[PDB]
Amino acid sequence: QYKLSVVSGGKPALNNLSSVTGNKNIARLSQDQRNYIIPFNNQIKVYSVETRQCVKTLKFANNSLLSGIFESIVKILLGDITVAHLITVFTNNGHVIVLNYKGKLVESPKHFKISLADEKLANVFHSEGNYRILTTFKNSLQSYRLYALTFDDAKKQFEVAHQAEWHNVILSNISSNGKLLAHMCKDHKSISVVSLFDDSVNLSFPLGSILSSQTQSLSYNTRYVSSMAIDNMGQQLAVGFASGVISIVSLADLQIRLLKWHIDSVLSLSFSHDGSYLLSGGWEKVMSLWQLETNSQQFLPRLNGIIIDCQVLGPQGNYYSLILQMTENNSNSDYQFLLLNASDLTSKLSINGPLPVFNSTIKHIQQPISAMNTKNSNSITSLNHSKKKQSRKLIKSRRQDFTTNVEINPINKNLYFPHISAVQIFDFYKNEQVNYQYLTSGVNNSMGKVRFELNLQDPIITDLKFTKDGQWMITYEIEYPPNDLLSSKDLTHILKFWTKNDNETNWNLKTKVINPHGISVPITKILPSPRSVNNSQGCLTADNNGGLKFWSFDSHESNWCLKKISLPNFNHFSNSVSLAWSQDGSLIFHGFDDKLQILDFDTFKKFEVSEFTLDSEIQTVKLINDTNLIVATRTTLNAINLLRGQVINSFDLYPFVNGVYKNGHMDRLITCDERTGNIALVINQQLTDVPTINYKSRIIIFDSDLSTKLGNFTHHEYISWIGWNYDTDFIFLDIESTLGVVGTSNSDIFAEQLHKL
Amino acid sequence: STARPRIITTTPEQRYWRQYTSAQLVKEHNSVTHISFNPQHPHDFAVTSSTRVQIFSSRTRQVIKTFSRFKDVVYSASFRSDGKLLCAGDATGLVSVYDSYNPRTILLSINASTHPTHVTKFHTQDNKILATASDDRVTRLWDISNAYEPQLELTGATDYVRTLSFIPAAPHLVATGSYDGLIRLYDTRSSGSTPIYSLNHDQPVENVIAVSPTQIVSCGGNNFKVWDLTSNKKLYERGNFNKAVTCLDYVENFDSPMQSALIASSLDGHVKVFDPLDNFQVKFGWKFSGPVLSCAVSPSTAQGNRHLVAGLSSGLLAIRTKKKMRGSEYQGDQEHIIHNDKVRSQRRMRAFERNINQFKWSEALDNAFVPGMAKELTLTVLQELRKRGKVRVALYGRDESTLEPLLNWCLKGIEDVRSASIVADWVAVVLELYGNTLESSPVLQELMIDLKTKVRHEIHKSKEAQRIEGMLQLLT
Amino acid sequence: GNARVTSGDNFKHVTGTVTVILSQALQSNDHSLLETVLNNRDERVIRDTIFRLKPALAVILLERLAERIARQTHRQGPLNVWVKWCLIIHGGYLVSIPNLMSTLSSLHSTLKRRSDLLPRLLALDARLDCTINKFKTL
Amino acid sequence: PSLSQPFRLATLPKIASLSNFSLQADYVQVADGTFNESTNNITLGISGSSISQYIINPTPKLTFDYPIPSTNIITACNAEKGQANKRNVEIWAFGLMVNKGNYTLNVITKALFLSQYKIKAKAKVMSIKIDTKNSLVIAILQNGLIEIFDFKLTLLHSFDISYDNLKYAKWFTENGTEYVFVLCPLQDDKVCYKLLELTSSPIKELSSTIIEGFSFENSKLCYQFGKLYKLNQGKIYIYSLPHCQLQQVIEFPMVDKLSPGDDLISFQPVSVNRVLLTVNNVIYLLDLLHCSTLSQRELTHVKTFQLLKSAVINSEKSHNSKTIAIGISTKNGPNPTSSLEIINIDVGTNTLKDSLGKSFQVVILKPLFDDRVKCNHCNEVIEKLSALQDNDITSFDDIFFKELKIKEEHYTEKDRYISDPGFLNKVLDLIFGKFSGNDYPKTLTFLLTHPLFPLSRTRNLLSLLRDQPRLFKQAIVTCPNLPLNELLEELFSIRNRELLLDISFRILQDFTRDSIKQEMKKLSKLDVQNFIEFITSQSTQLFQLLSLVLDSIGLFSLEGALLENLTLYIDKQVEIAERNTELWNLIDTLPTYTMEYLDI
RNA sequence: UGCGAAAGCAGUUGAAGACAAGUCUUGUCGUUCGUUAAAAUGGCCUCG
Repeated sequence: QYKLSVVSGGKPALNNLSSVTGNKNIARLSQDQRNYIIPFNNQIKVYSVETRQCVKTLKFANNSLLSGIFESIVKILLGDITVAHLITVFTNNGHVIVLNYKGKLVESPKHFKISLADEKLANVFHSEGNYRILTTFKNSLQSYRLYALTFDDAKKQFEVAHQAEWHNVILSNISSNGKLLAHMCKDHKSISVVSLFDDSVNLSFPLGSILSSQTQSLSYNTRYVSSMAIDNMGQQLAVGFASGVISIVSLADLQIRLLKWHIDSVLSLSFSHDGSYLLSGGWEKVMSLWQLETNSQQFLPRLNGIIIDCQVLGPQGNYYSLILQMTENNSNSDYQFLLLNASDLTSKLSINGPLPVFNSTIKHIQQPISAMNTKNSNSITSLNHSKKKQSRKLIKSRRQDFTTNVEINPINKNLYFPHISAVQIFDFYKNEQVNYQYLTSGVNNSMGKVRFELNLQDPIITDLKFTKDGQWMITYEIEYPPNDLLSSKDLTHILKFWTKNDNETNWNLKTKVINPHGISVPITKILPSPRSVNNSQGCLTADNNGGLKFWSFDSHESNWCLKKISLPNFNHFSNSVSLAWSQDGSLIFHGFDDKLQILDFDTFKKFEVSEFTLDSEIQTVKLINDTNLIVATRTTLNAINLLRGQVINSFDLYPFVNGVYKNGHMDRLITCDERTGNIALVINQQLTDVPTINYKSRIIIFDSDLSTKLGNFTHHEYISWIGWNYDTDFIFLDIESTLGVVGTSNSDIFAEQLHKL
Repeated sequence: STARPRIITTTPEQRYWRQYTSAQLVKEHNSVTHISFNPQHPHDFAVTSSTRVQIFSSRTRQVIKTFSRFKDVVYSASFRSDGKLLCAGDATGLVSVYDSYNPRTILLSINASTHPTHVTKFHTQDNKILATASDDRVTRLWDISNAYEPQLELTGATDYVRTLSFIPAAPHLVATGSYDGLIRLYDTRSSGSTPIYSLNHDQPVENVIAVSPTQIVSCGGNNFKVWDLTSNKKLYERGNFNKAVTCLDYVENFDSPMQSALIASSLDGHVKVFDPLDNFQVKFGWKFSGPVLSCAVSPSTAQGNRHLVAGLSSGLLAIRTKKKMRGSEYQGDQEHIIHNDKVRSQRRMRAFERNINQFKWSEALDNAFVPGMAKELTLTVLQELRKRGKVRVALYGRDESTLEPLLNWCLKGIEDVRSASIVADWVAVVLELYGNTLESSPVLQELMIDLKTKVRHEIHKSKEAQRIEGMLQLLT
Repeated sequence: GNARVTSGDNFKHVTGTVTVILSQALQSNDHSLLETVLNNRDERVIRDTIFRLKPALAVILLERLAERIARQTHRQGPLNVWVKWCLIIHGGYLVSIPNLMSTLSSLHSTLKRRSDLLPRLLALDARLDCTINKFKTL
Repeated sequence: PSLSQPFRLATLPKIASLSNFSLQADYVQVADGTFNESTNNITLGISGSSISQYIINPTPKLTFDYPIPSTNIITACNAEKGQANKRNVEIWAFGLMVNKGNYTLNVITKALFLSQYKIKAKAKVMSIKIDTKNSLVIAILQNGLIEIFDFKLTLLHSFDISYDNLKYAKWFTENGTEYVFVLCPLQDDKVCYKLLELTSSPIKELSSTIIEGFSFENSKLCYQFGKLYKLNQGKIYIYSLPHCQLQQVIEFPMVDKLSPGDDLISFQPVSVNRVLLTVNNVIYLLDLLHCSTLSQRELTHVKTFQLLKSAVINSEKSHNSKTIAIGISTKNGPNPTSSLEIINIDVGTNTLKDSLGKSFQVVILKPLFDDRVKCNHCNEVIEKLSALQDNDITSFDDIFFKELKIKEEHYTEKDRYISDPGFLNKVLDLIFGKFSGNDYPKTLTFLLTHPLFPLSRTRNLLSLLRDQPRLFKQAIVTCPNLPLNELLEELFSIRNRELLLDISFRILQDFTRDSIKQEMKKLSKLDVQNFIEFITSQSTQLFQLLSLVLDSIGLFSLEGALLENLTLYIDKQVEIAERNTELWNLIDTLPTYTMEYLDI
């Protein structure tokens, strides 16, 4: 009856290799410059630059070949190497695949395989019919080897011939032309520049000569290179430091030139084709074009994220392709690819996947290097220890929630992700972001935070919900004070009510309630009202103290008011609170700590058994239908018939969920249809012979009262979220940002010739 | 790239009536008894004072016509519906009809009675007939053509009749209120001279007006009551007034957020606005030097600046007014494509906002404490700097000379509740950073001494407020 | 934009005596008259005025003080004396009232804000008292 | 929802036809037009006696009666008020059948007799509808003929449904249009269901369907808001118009125990998805949407009660939750007497709130899954424990802990499987019976820590554990749902310092300020006085409890002399608290000429 | 770092290897094992 299928996309793919800098972007612009080809972790999207739409999508699942192969794309080359809309995809292991865009995908692509002995393919590049491949083999520093790649038509095989080798490569970059390679080694360090297809350029020199004497006197941030760029001509080489200082070196005589604007680590450098301009970017979220003739600079500030990579793309520098990072979300690395028009610096094309914020860091994500070790960044020392600590936490520790809050708009079926201090509105039918709106105050896009400012925490959108009608948006925010002050521990809790006409795309704040439920009292649960009461124009907010407040929208006052209140000032605290409302609206089920209460809405007090004591704290209380009520505790899940007041079925959850999730996240793992049934979702780590970073999740469809399991299905990766679309199907989110769905004649020759001409 | 966010720094019915800012005060030779507005443009209003009637230009707010023929005191200046004529009553009992804006010629002079004629009002539906109420206690209904005998002579009032009203959409009905406390309704279609019925007010009725076709609101004694003709009983009654309410006016379908307004004079110096859509509840009020005898507001179709007029027994007249390259102009109406890419410049920033935008933390703090600086706006810049994490940074390069402006405000801002928490943060930091300089600076010491006395005073207030809070909980 | 801010404690939609002037001002909503009454600072006059004031008018007097305190917090102190005596003298009358929170919501909210300053005012006072002691002995 | 006591309308006459209590209801007809929510009149046709109209309030009274000869049976009766050619009139239409030889259709007009008319009908009259707007009387005959008459009984139209032996016909109005549906038995338990619309022909047939498996002889039928309800063999079948499709079957267990032949059953509707079901002398108010028994009432003073008609509420539109129903009650005795009685019925709000816990339909931890991943017999135990000899502490503990593999004397998360409440309740009964006096087993300590400790045993625990301080201390800390009315009693009675503070902590944690304050008022003035004297002799949880008391005591009850001691004592406390707060914050917190000595 | 409420309640930091400075003593880590465990004078466009 039910079936699972992946629908939406995932994160854009990146060359996630530490050594290579400035070559992280793999997306390629067509030779006609009419469309941008971007690889995702699960597909390849072709966007038309002129119209700003995804004209084509090549999904790995559809092809048997790509499904078997997809590993990550290391590069895309326009045309086919073996031989007008072909692309050659090189994967890290060595699979070379010739695909076609602008047409119908062929089920038998010209698959090949380069033969490499314990080498991981890192990069490939060409100038005119000549191809070289760079490969990585194994002091914790990887070594590199450069081969020449040729295709012999007779054998139809790719032959690789060794050309060169370097050891202990720390940082590496390739010119825009692809004909020069600059790299830094520990042979403290030495920088060497090599021509790739010729022997014309071959130079090497220690970093100490380039470094200034004062730099030798100062801290290690001043001696730590974070970026490197090489000009096409090879006459100039830019080195960026963790201090924020850029040094251009004249290779002929090793003369130095200092450019100093960045206050924090410079993350990306790129030269112009003529070499007369230098693009620089870092933590300021500002892109700087340094005019090298007069040493001047032009700015593009208030970008969406910190600039990981910069490039000038075109025969005439028509475009700037930037990679942005959005370091606010520590739970994941959120890359956004931005193609700007050089003439007016307007976004020609911005591409990103969904941006969930999970509870904890996932897999092997590491924060970008900064001058200092902050919450959003790592220091130069902190990187290795943080990586070890991340692995050790994912192995040893027992709390493995990685669960994310997601909302669905009943009217539009748009998917709302509460990013930190903002909301991303994402259309999973089109698999494209529709909006990004800031819903809180704070230092959001006023400036780029650097150094100590990077320890500031912007207000966090902890809950976001829609009314059943869908015309109203309810948001709950926690604003944090700055540190090192008397009021450095008084969190502020804010509630906001927004309205939006269906035609427009921007929500408008209609009411703001500061410190609802008192001072320093969190709003642990929010529940919009049913259609019966106020025509869905109301909601309940519930505390960790057992307080309940009912807000409703009053037409005369024209805005929301606290219609009802019940403030039992309990002297105990518990974040395990759950709320359910009967579809008739007469009764409200309020579960606090380990006790469930049935409160009459009209009196807004206990019904006149409404007390139900449970084994453990209630994480979720939901009613599949008017009759049955499903209550999940920390040890079990129970189906209680309200009409009989008896448990029909009880399932043991302790083996799978004992201390994995914080209280309240079972709510976002357990979802419920209003017609057919509900779903339970259970994740388990996979281990063979100590726990491993891999996870496997399983979905269970349950009928009303949990008598039977309609469907039992398995997904091969951690499912952060699962919720019920307002259709029959359920949408679930997986930590690779993947949204799956579980659901039920001479004239003819003349015409042809005229068309050809 | 996104545009830089801008720094983020009563009732609608009240806000509208706040707009009658311009107040002009005039002196009359005697008490102004009646005020009436011309129904037509320019909607000039006529004030009856002493032995003359003066008409005031709406735009100029100055007298344009004076009718000084009256030998004794005049008691009315009501216009006809079309605004050409105005009728006035005299203590001698003579009612005189003049053409508006033509004081010389007298169209019609009628001797209603030998007793004073206090009320002379034109019938709203019918232009021909004029109503007169005298101390004779008979409200004769005259016709301009028949100047020698009234068309009808309503009677039945056992005391002075000083109020007469015509119910809209009911030309046959006539309402009269006497000092008996009775409001009498008459039918001119029938024989008349006997009321259809009487409504009891229990206090002398000083003015009666028909708010709507079915609702009539009468002000007598210390309250005004709204009566429904269909049910013949008072729906509602308001007694917020302290003295005896004297006059009341009603304006409907004017451009305010509130559809209709009921103005009522009080004789305590108060004239207040009542909203008929919300059960005749108070929404506005004005206070004057002395008792108010007459009130008027410009009609609905004012077509210009609106006027609110108050009449006082001392003769004062108070007016509040709500004031209402040959191809450069082509605009491309004949062209295929029209491209508009111009962007308006952002609204002017202040000095402190410019400093924050340019990362001038120390200078932004200086702009906070400048002479003539709004206290709320001073609190924003202090909150912005805290939010940016720049509180110590703003306070490094400072000495006693440039620290006193901050401490002076903190000395006053600690008293305010909103700024109390912010003052604690800033004062805590400056002490932690400038402990040593304070020892060597005598002036900085006394600033802290008076700061310690005030913060001690605030502690007593907050402790006190807790005790009343405990008291209040006990009562409930 | 034009959104109105609010707070969670807004439970709104859930010889020498001056009593006669006070009573008339309260009945007639005469702010100017009421202000002249409240200008007096002599505690003897306050208690006496509330003592002879009619119990019915006592409730609205609490409302007016709540509003005047809220607009101007610097007058929190002197008007708290007025509120304090209204409760003490008319405590018996106030008990026999169907509802108090909804009609005294402004008062109750106004009193909450002042108490919230108390924990932090002590913290500032302790740091002041420490530094005041340090140079005074030096 | 509730059922009122029946109040008598009239006493049925002692006629031979009415003597058969099983068929008594069929001989009494209730007019549809006069019996509704807003009408205060009931027009009733008693076979062989008369057709009578009664006013219900303020007292039952007879207003009009039309005598009928005793040999006649009333087959259909209806009355409606309206305007006829214009005078306000009341039209009465009734059909009488005499020994099956002839059928009489009669129409009577009354001024609010103006006229009386009589014709011979072709077959037995089953249903009569009066249309005052068109001045028409519509009669449905057993032979399938629907005949439309004027108020003078002149035949205007006649429609044949082509089927005979009509058994059920019901009128209903939807969107202003009049409709009627009929049921005609066939052979082999088959039935033709026809839906007819009343507008060349004023009768238009909309649907005709054959229904299989629908028996008449043992079936009770009623229709309400487009749903036809069939009671048969304890199961209520719900058929939905306009096609009469079976939607739901509701099994009613309380009828399945009825022996076939002796139990008299009546079935009528009262509101949306709510009906009245009577079994002999018992009356039930049932909700079919939730399958709940909203109310039940037994009439001990009558043998049987048969529903005749009920004024139905359209609860979706009407704010009124009160209606009435009329039935025939039969008294107990050698000379049974039948009487017409009316019952006032409160149907409720039609919400789930009314139905909760009232199902008329009468466990074990199951593994979540039937079948290399990170890991995060009650009946037997009771028998073993019960088989011990009295006062055997060691074995009772040994059997309980060993069999259940419980490792700790207190409840832990690993004991989830034991949480079956039935086992716990029995063991508590055993522990109480097995042990009395000063020696309880360690099992009681484990149960006292159990989150699912039965509510039934919570009362009086503190008294039972009063003897042993250790058990008393445990119950305060961990025993769930301990009553507050008790906890306050021990709070003001116990003198131990330690127990008072723990009781203070437990009371505030599990009970609201409002809830506790009400019970504090009940306590005696001397006991609270001692508690106040105790204080003057964590602490804020005690003081906050004191502050609650003073509010409970009120301003009148407090006494000045004691008030001075409390006032002096607290002022000392406030001074100390201010002192400590100051300490707490503290922990949180060149010359032109100088002479010096040079060091060589 | 773990649990917890926001309050808090418990606990945690070690062994190397390599290099720079002084002249045998100290620091650092683009390096490993284990443990739940500040500071290169350097600030954010134009489109009136």
